[PDB]
Amino acid sequence: RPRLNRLLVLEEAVRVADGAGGHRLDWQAKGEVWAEVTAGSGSERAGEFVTLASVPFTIVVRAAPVGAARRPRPEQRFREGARIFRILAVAERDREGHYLSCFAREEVVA
Amino acid sequence: RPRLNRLLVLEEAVRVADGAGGHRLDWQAKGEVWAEVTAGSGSERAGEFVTLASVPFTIVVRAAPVGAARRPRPEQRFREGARIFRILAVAERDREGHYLSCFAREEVVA
Amino acid sequence: MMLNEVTAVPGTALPVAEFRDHLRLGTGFADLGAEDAALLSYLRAAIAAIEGRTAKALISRGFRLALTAWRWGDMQTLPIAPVATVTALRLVDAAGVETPVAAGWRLVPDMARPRIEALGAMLPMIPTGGRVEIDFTAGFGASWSALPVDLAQAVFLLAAQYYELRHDGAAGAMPFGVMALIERWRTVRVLGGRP
Amino acid sequence: MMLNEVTAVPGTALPVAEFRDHLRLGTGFAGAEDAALLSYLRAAIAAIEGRTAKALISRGFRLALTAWRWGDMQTLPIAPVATVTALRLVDAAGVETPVAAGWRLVPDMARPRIEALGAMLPMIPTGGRVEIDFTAGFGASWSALPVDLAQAVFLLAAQYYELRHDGAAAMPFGVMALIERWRTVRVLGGRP
Amino acid sequence: MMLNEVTAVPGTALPVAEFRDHLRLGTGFAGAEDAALLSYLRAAIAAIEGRTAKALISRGFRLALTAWRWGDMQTLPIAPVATVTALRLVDAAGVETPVAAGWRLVPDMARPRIEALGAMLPMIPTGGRVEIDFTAGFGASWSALPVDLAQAVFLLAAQYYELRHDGAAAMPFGVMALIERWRTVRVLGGRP
Amino acid sequence: MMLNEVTAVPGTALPVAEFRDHLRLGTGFADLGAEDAALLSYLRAAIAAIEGRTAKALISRGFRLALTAWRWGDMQTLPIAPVATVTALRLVDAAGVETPVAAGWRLVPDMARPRIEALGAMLPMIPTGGRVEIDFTAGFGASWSALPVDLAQAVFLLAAQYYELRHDGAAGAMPFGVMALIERWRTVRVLGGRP
Amino acid sequence: MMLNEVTAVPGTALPVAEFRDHLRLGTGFAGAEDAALLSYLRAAIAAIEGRTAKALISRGFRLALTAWRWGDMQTLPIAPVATVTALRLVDAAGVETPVAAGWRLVPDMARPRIEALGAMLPMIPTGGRVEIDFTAGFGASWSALPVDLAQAVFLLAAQYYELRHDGAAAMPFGVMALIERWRTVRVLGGRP
Repeated sequence: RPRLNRLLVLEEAVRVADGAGGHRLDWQAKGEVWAEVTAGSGSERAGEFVTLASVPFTIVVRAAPVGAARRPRPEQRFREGARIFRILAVAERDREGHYLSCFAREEVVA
Repeated sequence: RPRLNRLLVLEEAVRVADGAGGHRLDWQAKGEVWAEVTAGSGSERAGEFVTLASVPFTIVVRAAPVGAARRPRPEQRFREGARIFRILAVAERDREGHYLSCFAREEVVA
Repeated sequence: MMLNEVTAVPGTALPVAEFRDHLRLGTGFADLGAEDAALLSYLRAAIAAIEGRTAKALISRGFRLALTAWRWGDMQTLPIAPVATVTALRLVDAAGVETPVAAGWRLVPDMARPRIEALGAMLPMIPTGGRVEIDFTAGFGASWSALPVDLAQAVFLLAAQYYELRHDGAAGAMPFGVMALIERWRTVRVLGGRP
Repeated sequence: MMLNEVTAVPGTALPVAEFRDHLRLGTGFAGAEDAALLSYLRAAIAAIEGRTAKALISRGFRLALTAWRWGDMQTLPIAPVATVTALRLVDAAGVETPVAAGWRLVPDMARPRIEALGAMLPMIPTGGRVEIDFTAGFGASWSALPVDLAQAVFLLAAQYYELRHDGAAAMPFGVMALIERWRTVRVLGGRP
Repeated sequence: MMLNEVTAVPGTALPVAEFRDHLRLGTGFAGAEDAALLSYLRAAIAAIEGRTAKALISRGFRLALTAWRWGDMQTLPIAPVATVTALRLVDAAGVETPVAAGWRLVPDMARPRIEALGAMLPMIPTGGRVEIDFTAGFGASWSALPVDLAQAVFLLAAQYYELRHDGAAAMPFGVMALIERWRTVRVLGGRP
Repeated sequence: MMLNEVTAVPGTALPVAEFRDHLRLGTGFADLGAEDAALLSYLRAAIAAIEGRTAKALISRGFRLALTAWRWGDMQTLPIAPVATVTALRLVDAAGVETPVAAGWRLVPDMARPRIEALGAMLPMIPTGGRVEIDFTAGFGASWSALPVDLAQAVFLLAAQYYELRHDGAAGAMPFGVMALIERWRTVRVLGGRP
Repeated sequence: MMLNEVTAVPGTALPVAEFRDHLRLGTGFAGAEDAALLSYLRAAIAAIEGRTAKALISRGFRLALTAWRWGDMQTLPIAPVATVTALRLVDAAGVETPVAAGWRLVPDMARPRIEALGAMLPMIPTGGRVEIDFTAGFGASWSALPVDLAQAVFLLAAQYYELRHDGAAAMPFGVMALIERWRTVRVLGGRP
C-alpha cells in the first residue's frame, strides 16, 4: 500500500470561453493533496521545436466519489512548487477503492 | 479467483435502422451485473480533435451460455453511473468457465 | 435406532431469492431464474452438510426415532438437538397393531441433551420383538427467518463454495469462517464408556 | 435449559445506515440494498454474541431449566443482564403460577447470577420446570454499546460483505483481539 | 462370506440428468453423451459405498456365509437395511429349504444385525452354507438419499469427469469431509 | 461489580481536526468535512480498544461502580486506573432510598492500584439485599491536550488502521508500534489466588 | 504513588526547527506545518521517557505517595533529578505544612533517592499522604541532552512522521540500541 509522503497542489483551471469557440485557462489552485510519486523510465522527446524531457510519474492519491473535489480529473494538473505534473487518467488502484493512479509527465524543456 | 465487488449496469442498445443503411443507438439498460475492474496503464490518446484519456480496465463478470442475457457481448457497454466502460471482447478466464474477461476503455475527454 | 425423517423440507422454505442475492449473480435481467434448480440444489447440500457436523435440524421437519431397546433406564437422549412437541410415543409389538401410550414420558426441552426422562422411574416397557417409534418435530423454526443467523450465514458461506467450484478442488480460513461458525453448534461429548 | 429469546431484534434498531458509512465512505465509491446489508450485521452480531456470550441489542430472553445448580446460585449465561421480569414456576399442565419474592438479581458482567435470599431458593415441582424471563443486553439502541465491541461487529460484517465464500485474504486489534476481552473466562470443568 | 448383489442398478434410476446440472449449469457452457457421464456416477457411487459401506440406490443383495459369528448376532455389512427377504438354508446339493421364523431384523444404521429370537439362531448343515437375501439402501430413487452423501457423489463424479488421469489440482466440506460421517467406526480388531 | 459509565465522551473533545491532519487527507478544499462522522467513528473505536487493553480512561468521564459485596476487608480496588475525586459513595438498601455516607473512605490516588482504603479498619457495611454505588470521575484530563502523548499517539496509529482498511485484513510491527506504546500502560498483575 | 507533572513542556523548548533539519535537509526536498511536527516529537519523547524512565526537558513533577519504602530511602522513579523543591507533608484536610530538614537529595542517575539524615525519615499522618515536588531532567533546553538520546528521539519522531499507521519497513545503533543504555536495569522483584 502507498506511502503518501509528498505534498502536491491540485489545480483546476476555470474555463472562460473566448469568441472563437475555444476557452481560456488560468489554473487557479484547488486544495492540496498528499501523494507518492513513482518515476518511470525517462528520456528526451521530440517536442514541437523544443527538446522536451519527460518521465512517466505514476502518482497515487487517496480516492473519493466522482462528484467530489478530492477526485483529480484528467483535465487538472498537479504542481509541486514550479513542477507541473499533468494528469493523464485516474484509475482506482486497490480492489476496495482506497487509492487512485494518477499519471503525470513533468516535461521540462531541457 | 475474482472478488466481484463493483456493480455495473449492462447496456444493450436496440438498433433502429435509418434510411441510409445505418442504425440508431439509444442504449437502454439491461440488467445489473457485479464485476471486478482492474486498471491497466493509462495515458492520453490522440482522439479525433479531442485529447482523450484511456485506461485498459479488464472487467471480470460471471459467465453464461452464449444465448443468454447475462453474457456481455462486444456490442454492449458497461456503465457505473456516468462512466461508460466499453466492451472490446469477452474471453472466458477460467478453465472450467466460471468467469469472463471483459475489456473496457473508459475514455473521458480530459 | 434408525432416525429417518417423515417429511422433508418443501423447497419453498429455502431462501433461494436471498441466496441468489448472496451469490451476486445478476439483478434486472429477463432470465433471473436459470439457477433455481441449482441454487436450491446446493442449499440442500449445505444444510444437510451442517446438520451432520452439528446434529441440528434447522427447518423443523418431523422425525421418527424407530428403536428396539431403551439405551438407559429412563432418559433416552434424542440425536437431533433442538426439539419441541414430541408428537406420539407409540409402542409396537411383534406384528403391527401399534398402541399409543401417554406413558408418563415428558421431554425435557434443552439444546444440550434432548432427552425423554421417564417420570415413573422407568420408561414404558418394550415387548419382545417389537419396536418403539418416537415421532417428533425437531428444529429451530418452520421458516428460514427463525434460524440463528450465525448458523444461517454458515449455510450461505458453504453453499456458495459448492456453487463456485464444482469438483473437489483445494482452496487460509477467515476469522469466523464456515468451521468457526458451526463450532459452537456442535455436540461436545466426552463419554466413551458404558453408562 | 433451552434459553430461547422472546422477540428478535427489529432491524430498525440495527445500524444499516451506519454500516455503509463504515463500508464505503471517505475512501471508495459512494452498492447493495438494505436487505443485503442487514443480513450481514445480524450474521455478525450472532457470531460475536456467541463467541463472547453477550446480547448487544438488549432483547428479552426466556431461560427455562429443570434443575437449579446450587441453592444460592444459577448464574445466567447471557452476560449483561438487567431487570429479570418474572420467575414463573409452572406445574405439569401449568396454570402458570409466578413467584415474586425470595431472590435478588445481581447485575454483574462477570457472573450474572440469581442468588436467592438467605439459603433457600424456590424449588421445582415434579415435571413443572421453572422458567426465567429476563432482558439481557447493553442498551435498547446501538449507541449504548461499548464501541470496541461495536467496531468488531463492523469489522466482521464488512468481512461477510466484501468476500462471499470461504476464501483467502491478522492486524493488531482485529476482530479476535477486540472480542477477546468480552468473552467468558471460566476454568471450572468440574463437579460444582 | 461373499455378498454379491442380485441385480445391478439400471441407470434409469441414476441421475444422469441432474449430474450435468451440477457439472455445467449456471456457470459455464450449456459436452459428452449420457453413456460417458453415467460411467462416472456409478464409478463414484461405488467409491463412496465402498468407503462408507453403504448402498445408496437400494438394490438387492445376497449374503451367503458359512458360519455365524455369535448365536444372537451376525451384523450385516451393508449398512442401511430394510426387509430381509428370505433366510434360505441350503443343504449340500441344495433342494433349497427356507426358514421363516426365529430371527428379527433390527433396522439400525450403526449395526444392521439379524439378532435371533431368544438365544438360539438357525444352525448350518455340513456343507450347506446359509444365504441371506436382503434389500439394503436408502431409497429406490435418487431423491431419497441424504443430500450431503448425494453431494459428495457429485463432487467426486465431477472429479472423475473433469480430470481424466491421476493428475494434480482440500476444501472445508470436501469429498472426504462429507463421507466421513457415513463411514463405519469400529474399534474391535479382536476375538469376538 | 457492573462498572457502567454515567456520561460518555461528548465528541467535541476528540481531536478530529488533528486526526484529519494525521491521515493526510486534504487541506484546502471546499469539502473538508466529508469524514467528520467517520474520522470520529474510528477515534471512538480506538480509544475504547485501548481502554480495554490498558484499563485506562483517557477523557475523564464519570463512572459508577455498582457492586453488592466488598471484595476484601477495607481496600476495594477500582478497575479504571487514573482516578481523582470520587464524587459520592452511596449505600443503598433493599429498595431505593439511598443514603450518602462520608463513611471514612478516602481514595488513595495512584495509577498502580486505585483503591478506596477504609480508615476505620472496615468499609461501611452493606445492607442485606442492597447495592453500593461508587460515583467517580476517572481519567487523565478533560480535554485531549491533557493525555500522555505516547498513549495519544497509539490512538492515532490504531484509528488510522481502522480507517485505511475496513474489513479484517492481515497486514512486522515498528519498534514503537501500537502494542509497544500501550504496553507500559497495561496492568501488571500476578495474583490468581484467594486473597 | 501518582507522579503527575506540574507543568507540561511548552513546545517553544522543543526543537521543531531542528527536527525538520533532520527530517528533510541535505538529501530530499526543502511539507507539513509546525503543529504536525511538534505532535510527533513529544509523541517520541514520551515513548522514550517511558521506556528509559527519564524526563529530557526538565519539567517539574509532584510525587505524592502514601507510605515510604524504607526509612533511609524511597528512590524516585524519574531518573535525572536535581533540586527537590519542597517536602510538603499534608494532614487530612491539609493546611499543608512543609518540612525543611531531615533529608538529603542524592543526585544520581542510577538511583535518584531521597535518603534521610541518620536513621529516621519524616513520617506520614493518618490520611495525610506526603508529596514531593522535584524538577527532574537533563536541562531546560534541548541542547543540554545527551546527543545519543536526542538522536533516538529524532530517529523515532521521523518514524512516526514518515509512516502513519502500523505498517512494515534493524540497523546497528537504531532506536532500541540507543535507548538501551538509558533504561533502568533492576533485578529486584522481591520483598525489599
